[PDB]
Amino acid sequence: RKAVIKNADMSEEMQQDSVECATQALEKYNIEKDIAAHIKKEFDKKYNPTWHCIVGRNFGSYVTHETKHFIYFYLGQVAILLFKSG
Amino acid sequence: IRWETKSCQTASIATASASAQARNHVDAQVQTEAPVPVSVQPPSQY
Repeated sequence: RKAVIKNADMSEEMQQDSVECATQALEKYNIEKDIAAHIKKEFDKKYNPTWHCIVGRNFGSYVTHETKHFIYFYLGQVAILLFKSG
Repeated sequence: IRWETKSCQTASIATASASAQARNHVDAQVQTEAPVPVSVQPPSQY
């Protein structure tokens, strides 16, 4: 679950929360949808809604985010896309 | 019996244009990589 951030439009403190939240989610949950849900909910609480989270090993995306609210990173071999829109 | 004529004037004012805008969005794109740095069978001697 080593974290490597590939791209971000996010403050350093929010980047840390992204990794820490995903790290806990991956420790606690085995199922991809449940990992994603954990991460999303933690951001809605602290940074207000509406956040969206994608967690997986094989996907591409094209999305729109609110400025300064985007991060894309890996934990090991699993990619996490976390952003606000709406 | 003395009627004096006088003229009065008020000061003018100045306005300025301005605008407001809510927060802005921007696109993004990501492609997940599928690296497989895995050999077939390394003969370990652990």
